[PDB]
Amino acid sequence: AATFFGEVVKAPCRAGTEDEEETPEDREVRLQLARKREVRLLRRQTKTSLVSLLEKYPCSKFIIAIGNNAVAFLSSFVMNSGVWEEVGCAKLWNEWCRAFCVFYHLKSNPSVFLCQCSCYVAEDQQYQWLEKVFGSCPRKNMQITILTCRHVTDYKTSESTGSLPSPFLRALKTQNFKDSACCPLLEQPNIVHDLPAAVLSYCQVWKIPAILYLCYTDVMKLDLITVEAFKPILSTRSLKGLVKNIPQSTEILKKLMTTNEIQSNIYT
Amino acid sequence: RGYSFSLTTFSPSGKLVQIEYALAAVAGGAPSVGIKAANGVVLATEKKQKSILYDERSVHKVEPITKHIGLVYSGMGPDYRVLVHRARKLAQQYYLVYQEPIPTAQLVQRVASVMQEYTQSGGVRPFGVSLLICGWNEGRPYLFQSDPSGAYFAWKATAMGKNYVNGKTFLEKRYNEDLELEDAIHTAILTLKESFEGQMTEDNIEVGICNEAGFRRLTPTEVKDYLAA
Amino acid sequence: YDRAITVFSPDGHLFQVEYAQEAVKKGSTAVGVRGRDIVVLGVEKKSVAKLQDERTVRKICALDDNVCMAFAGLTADARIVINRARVECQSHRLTVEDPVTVEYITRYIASLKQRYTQSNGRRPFGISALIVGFDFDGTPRLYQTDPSGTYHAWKANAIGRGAKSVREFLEKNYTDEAIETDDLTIKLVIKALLEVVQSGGKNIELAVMRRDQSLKILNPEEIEKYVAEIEKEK
Amino acid sequence: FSPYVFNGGTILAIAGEDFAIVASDTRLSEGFSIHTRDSPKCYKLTDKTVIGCSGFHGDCLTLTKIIEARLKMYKHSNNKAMTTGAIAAMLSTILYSRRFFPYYVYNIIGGLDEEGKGAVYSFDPVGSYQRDSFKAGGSASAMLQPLLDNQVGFKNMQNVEHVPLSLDRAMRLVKDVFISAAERDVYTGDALRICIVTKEGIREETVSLRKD
Amino acid sequence: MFRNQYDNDVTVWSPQGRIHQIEYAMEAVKQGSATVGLKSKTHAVLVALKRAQSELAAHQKKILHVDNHIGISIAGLTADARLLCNFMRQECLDSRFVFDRPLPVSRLVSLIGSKTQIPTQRYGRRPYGVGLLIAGYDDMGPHIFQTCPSANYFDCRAMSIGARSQSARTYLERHMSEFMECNLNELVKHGLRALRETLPAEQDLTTKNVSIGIVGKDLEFTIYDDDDVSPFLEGLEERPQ
Amino acid sequence: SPVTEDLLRKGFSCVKNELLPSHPLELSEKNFQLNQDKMNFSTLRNIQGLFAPLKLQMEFKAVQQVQRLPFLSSSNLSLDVLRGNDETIGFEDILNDPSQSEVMGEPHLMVEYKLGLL
Amino acid sequence: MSRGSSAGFDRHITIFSPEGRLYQVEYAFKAINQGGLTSVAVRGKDCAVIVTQKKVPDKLLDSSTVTHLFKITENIGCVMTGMTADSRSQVQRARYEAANWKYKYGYEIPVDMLCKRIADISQVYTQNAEMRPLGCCMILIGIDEEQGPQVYKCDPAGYYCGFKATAAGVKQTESTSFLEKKVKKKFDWTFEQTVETAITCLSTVLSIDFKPSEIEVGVVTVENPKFRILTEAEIDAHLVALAE
Amino acid sequence: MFLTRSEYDRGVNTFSPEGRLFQVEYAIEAIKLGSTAIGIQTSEGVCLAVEKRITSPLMEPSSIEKIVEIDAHIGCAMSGLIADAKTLIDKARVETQNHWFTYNETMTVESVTQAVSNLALQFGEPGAMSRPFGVALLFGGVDEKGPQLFHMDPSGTFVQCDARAIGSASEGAQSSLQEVYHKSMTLKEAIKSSLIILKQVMEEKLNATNIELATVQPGQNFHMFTKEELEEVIKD
Amino acid sequence: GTGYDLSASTFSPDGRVFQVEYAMKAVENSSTAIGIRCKDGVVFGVEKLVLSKLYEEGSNKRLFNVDRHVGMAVAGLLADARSLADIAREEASNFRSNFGYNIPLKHLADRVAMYVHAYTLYSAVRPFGCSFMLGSYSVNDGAQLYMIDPSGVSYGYWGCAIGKARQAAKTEIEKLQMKEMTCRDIVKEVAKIIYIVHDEVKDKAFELELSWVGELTNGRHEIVPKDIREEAEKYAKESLK
Repeated sequence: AATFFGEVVKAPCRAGTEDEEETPEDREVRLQLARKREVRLLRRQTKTSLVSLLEKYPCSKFIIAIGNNAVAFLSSFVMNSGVWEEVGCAKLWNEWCRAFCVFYHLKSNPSVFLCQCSCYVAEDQQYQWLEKVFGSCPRKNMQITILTCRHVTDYKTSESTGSLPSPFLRALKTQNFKDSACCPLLEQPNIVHDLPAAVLSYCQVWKIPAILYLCYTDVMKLDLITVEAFKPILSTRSLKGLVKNIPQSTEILKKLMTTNEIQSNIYT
Repeated sequence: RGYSFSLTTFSPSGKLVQIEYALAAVAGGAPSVGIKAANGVVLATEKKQKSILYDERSVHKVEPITKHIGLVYSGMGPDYRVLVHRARKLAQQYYLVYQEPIPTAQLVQRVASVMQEYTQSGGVRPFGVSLLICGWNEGRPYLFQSDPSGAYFAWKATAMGKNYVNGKTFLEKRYNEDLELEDAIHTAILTLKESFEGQMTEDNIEVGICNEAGFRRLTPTEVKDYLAA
Repeated sequence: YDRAITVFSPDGHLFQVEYAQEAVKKGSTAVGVRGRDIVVLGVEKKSVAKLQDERTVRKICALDDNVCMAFAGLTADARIVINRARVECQSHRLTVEDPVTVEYITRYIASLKQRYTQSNGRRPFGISALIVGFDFDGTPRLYQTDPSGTYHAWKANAIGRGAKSVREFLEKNYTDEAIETDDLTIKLVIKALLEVVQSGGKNIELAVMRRDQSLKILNPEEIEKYVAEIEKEK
Repeated sequence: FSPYVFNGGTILAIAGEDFAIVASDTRLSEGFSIHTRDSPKCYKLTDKTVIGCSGFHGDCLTLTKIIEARLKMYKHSNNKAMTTGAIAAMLSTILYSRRFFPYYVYNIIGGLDEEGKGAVYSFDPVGSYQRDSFKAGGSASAMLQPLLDNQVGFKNMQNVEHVPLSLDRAMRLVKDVFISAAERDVYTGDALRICIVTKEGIREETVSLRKD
Repeated sequence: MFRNQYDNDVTVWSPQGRIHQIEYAMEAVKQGSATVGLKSKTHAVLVALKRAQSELAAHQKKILHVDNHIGISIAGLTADARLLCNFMRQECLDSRFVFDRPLPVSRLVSLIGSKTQIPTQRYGRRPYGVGLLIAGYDDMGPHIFQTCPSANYFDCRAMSIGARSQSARTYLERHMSEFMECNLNELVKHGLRALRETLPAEQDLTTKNVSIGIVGKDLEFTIYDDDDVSPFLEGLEERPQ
Repeated sequence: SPVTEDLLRKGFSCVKNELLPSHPLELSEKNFQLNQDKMNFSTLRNIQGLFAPLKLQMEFKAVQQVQRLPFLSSSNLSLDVLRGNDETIGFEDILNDPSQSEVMGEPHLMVEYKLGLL
Repeated sequence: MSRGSSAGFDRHITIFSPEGRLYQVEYAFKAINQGGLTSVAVRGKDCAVIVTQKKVPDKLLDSSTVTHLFKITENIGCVMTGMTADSRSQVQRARYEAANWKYKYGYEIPVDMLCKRIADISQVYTQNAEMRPLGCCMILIGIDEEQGPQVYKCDPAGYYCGFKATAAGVKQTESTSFLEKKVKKKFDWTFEQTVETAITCLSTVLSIDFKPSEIEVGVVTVENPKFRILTEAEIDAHLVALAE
Repeated sequence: MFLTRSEYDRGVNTFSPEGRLFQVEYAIEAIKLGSTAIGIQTSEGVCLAVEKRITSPLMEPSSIEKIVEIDAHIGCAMSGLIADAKTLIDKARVETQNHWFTYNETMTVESVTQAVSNLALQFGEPGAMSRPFGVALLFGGVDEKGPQLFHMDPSGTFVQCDARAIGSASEGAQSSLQEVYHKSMTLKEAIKSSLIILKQVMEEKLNATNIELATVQPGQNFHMFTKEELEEVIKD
Repeated sequence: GTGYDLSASTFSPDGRVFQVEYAMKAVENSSTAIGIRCKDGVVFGVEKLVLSKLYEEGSNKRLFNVDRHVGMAVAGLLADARSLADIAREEASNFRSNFGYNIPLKHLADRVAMYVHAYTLYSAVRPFGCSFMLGSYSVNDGAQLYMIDPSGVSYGYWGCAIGKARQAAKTEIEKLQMKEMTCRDIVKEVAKIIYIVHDEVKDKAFELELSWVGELTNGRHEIVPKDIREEAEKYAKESLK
């Protein structure tokens, strides 16, 4: 704001037009920053580089979980119905992070490739991520399911946000989705951005089925109530035969939450 | 231009945008003329109170200081009364010590410094005003002009104010030194006539002389006599 | 996210300090190394400017009869810091009849530097010091300040632009043998400074300090003689 | 005008083996008249520390009201209770805070140490503590002390053994000494209050003394 | 989205008209742990909850101390909590030193609100982020006063400001009839049962996550912790369902 | 009455006689503008309301912080017509005029003391 | 102040225009008409009658506490026009200044000094980058023992002047033109003539009929220097005597 | 309907739609750019071990000292920025010595952690600060209650701990500590466990020139291990 | 005129001050309050929107007292209301401290109005958002009522209404004969008004707070006894068909 008395302060922009408009000595700094911030795939087989993930092999289901809550849900519920092997991960240097982006491969029928990536992708690396994960023109038979959690102070309504009920589930489905929805769709005034939006946009523009699931929780730290709230998801053809043991999975989820991850010491 | 809008920042060529803007503002004001002669000086100006609804008394332009210093503004009306009061206070402050009246030059330097002091600071606008002051010390007449930033000059026939370039061009071919006040007053009246947008009337001229008696201000009927003559 | 000192970045990286360090890494170089009983504080002059007089423009300032000083960076801020350090040294000597140790005065200078980094209305002092001198116990000492707040008891480090090369040269040659006698240290520091400079002797200044003999600059004739002696390499 | 006036009083303190005793007469007298006859001069501070404050009765109240507040501040801050070894230094600092406008008091501190042990401190109007064993003092001092010097710590006696003070002996001695010293002094008498304190709490005691 | 220019500071009014910083602070205070504030005719129990940074570390302090007849809880930012309890303690001590009576709650809470009202107006300052549940009995029965991030304090009978607590409010409202004539043990049982609703399913109250604190008629404000809280936490039935 | 809880910079001033006023016209001359302003503020606050002293004093504060740096003479052209001493020349400007100060301090020290950092 | 000065050629007081005009004070001049009023003050030869306008928004509001004609000294008035929240403060400031002058010099103030003091303390608000130029029209009234009755007007910028007749409000232009036309015809005046002239000017500018209780009148005369407000009876009598 | 770039991290006092004061969070995030440290609380005293990461061989090893005395029975391990930690240490020393002079007794570790945290709380609007202290401390010592080890983060708290790292790769130094802690093991094994844990983060090897073991015992005062003494334990 | 509505010291090309108008609008979204003066007294009434039953009577009230014979019925932001009440208390206290007797209503109202105006003149503090009523009584002067708008207005009203439900309240109050009535029927009229203008789709709980000062109480401000309040409540409830 006002650094000192009487200083003229420019009005902060909203659209983003504050950006301004080269000599060789400056010509390289940009490329150094770009190479540091560039995204590369480092599938941990032997310092590999890899061409795209879907080029070497096809698949039918590519469920992706983004966010710590979604990763916990997938690692707790659907892991004991078979054995999974790792195919690769990615490395990122966003200033907000670095915590992994490892994919999973089932030793059974390989149509399922559930992913876990809690890393926060920047606002520009997402397009490169899509380019290096899918490619340019994939098949027209895949089904994509995305599970994410957002803060409750995003839903807009006439009533008070605090007065709103417990965390709930909302869905956004593309045109090419014959299956019905298990929860009411998101209202018009609310929109979603970043990686789930990029995935949904790519799926919509390339004419392949997709489905989006959101959770408007009031707490961002991982817990049991919010992850348990994802129960009604396990009733659709997107993920039906991958669940085989509910109570032991609940017990192992309780044990994982018992680890008492480092919370925030700013509050009490 | 981002480098504008603030008087504490230099544009990347060497200048101060606010100072030049204030100079243009004081240029866009009311014409004034000052003539220095071997016997004395004359200061002539006109007022915007053309309508008869106004009054001749009360508000007035050429306010005397002490007995030998008289000024005239060519800028913003409500923005020089404080400066005039400060000038009178400084004159009295000098008079209590050094029991002899202020010479003109010290007063010019002090008022220039106090005016400049609102340039180098940050967060306050410069004064929009530029004033001539006339003195009479050591048997000599003195004339000076002050700028919004503050830089006194030993001017002789300045016609600063609105359309001052035409006044300067007209005066650069009439003054020839070795003159009395009688011809100087007529020359000043002609300079005002050159750019007035109308005819001079009995209540549009506020000439004031500073001969070796003091700072007598000409009475309206005396101004009528000179205007007729 | 770099427009005020008080603000941070999304990762940390207080940026005004880093920019001040970049500004410091632009002036003339400076070195220094201690021996058995000797200290050298050689620097180099960027431009000759024969019309200008070398008497007024100089870097090796005196802080006390046992503490000397050499900076690198903007001149005026360094002069202010040196003035304050002189005043503090005299005040400490008055308040306690004991010649001031190197560590105390260098800590005071570091604190004075660090104080101008706590409000977005005062820019930090961008300079770097090479405080070196003899304590009251006879142990040779050397230090190095830093614009932010830090200081280390270095041995033979260097500052200024192109300091990596001279630091590598010093670390690849510093041994106990080279610090035994007196003139060996001068030979070593001259060989170190000869790298970055184009031609030696023209724009190189030294300041030899001995045990309680006070600071003593070197005339150009002695510098030329030392360069000639060091030119006998085979 | 004179911002000082006398009010009398007397403080006696015996620090035995595992018991501290503080006792004091009770009479507010100034000039030549008597203001009251109850006027207790033995205030409690903690469960194991008692303060006796003689002297002018305009600061004897202010120090009492300040010490408890500072004790509460310390307890809230450090989450503990001040022992009798720190109150001495704290009160000395407070007293010396006004060395150019001295407090007109003569304070006596008695209490238990970290272990079961007697301990009685002693101050001066300017403020300087010093550990003691049987120190008394106040307005009518210089009479109480010599008898205790004769009795408690055997001095100028030969061919006599040493015996520790028993609790039954302490009250019997204190009552006798106050009765003996009440007659020959003017400011003492009226009612006597005893504040014997042990490792189970504080118990009071009141007896008659030269009824006036 | 027409709010970016009207929320960067606190001294600006939106076109609808509402200070957005106050609403943001009231939303922020919801980060912490639940704290029930029951009261009775003779005693005013104040049961709280404690989080855990890790299994190795120790828990935070949620039941501070003010004086012999008043004890506050805390919820939200732990930074301003101490900065405000200092003012609490100083005012209580001054009231005890100048006069000779305990400072009544009804004036203390008003003073706290008056102090917290200042920062919400002047520039360059931010509202506090505490959720105090000041409790204590002085002269006319125990009181339970709540404090909000905005300087708008409420009187109350029983509430659980803090973390996820709407279910706690519902439970506390359902059984808000017996709290007028019960002994200490029954009131504490009700408080713990009300707090148990906040805790997620398949989770019980251990000995290391409760901070029962009781102030009443003839006993000064005392905080209970560690194994000392076991006698109160004995019956508690067996499970919510 | 404070303990220590650089002597060359500030020294040679015994504690004895600052708590001992000089010739009785000392507290009425060292602090005169402050006392006059306090009296006027009290009068206005008593007779006109609580708004006037607050407004006027905060105006004083607003106008005070635009002068030159302390190590140079301050013109003080403003704040004077607002104070009311616009033409009240007296024994404050003709005797020991601060422009011709006989002794002068260091710039950095004076400005850092004016900021109150020390 | 930790909010800064808004960037722009007309968004703050201390920034000059490229041609050199203070746009903020011009907005202040435009701000008087926002409230919506009209005030006319005419001086004759021995009287200083002031007329104004009164508007009642509704019926519940009392008709005795909505006046726009305050009193400054024992024999000086004012017809404050514009935003009420700022005139209500300038009136108190002027009262305090008058009391201070009477205490410091021991006689009633000539109108010029009060006008100059108000103008200066209003101008000082147009330099610091923390102030707002409060929008009013400080019109004075009163008689003097050396020059007779006088009428002075002040503006938020700080430029005062001496007028023989003044109109202030939302209809300044046509009222000033009408007064200019009328003054040039006859020179002598009297109390009744001045009151009738003011009422006629107000009626011909507003072009509406005046109810007996719609306009208040405050006057000062040579025989009665004390500032007095005409009651309802006198105003009604003059209104019914007009045009008859 | 539209996406707009709104920033709330600029400004030390700005509340984000959901709380979580961003400036303090960034200050906490800034800690990881520093040096690792460790501290174990044991029934027979506490132990500390802080790395050094010497930039160049010419730098004198004892010039930089993360371990620093506070008193005869209290030691702490700074991390992150250096000058701010120096200021905090100076204030803590002044405070504890002043308290000793006033009340004439020894310090209690909580009674000094409270003081230093109260000093660090003054971030905000007078030599007052303007930014949060981007530092972290591991106070350690022994008192009447026994041996204690307090952790103080930049924002406002002094939560008690038994073994909690502070430097970079804190997750690796935390999971292993959770897996290895026993709450009853002897002091001798503490040194070995701490060294084994520290060996897992360094890119370099374990040599006696970049580790600063310094423990305090219930009987003895502060004892800083020397190179010769540490060589015996660094062999295994 | 968006763009110039960011600081008090900033005009608009039209001439209005936008922050002041925003503060004006920001008082609307609240409850409602009315106040009427009879021949020999005044009376007020506020629709207190009662929240969940966890609270009780004597909660956050809007019928403060300022002196032994004056009182307000503020309706707006509560923190600023409390600050203004404290300021008015201090003003009346100072006046009685040295000028004898008690402050006349007009002087106190003018002082408070000028103080609340003093903030909208500077770029350092936000303007107060709250309406403000200061009805009172005298022995010889009579019964007087005043209302103070947030910015500067200090007009004197026979009887008005402030808050959200204001236009309907004004229209209904217009049809009364409140110039020859007493203090035994204006209370019933106020109750019937507050129940004829009260929304129910967004408001659920009500609790009327009433107070009068007049010849019936010989110049003293206090809440009506519960019997009269209950009788007026019953009459108003039965009046709605």
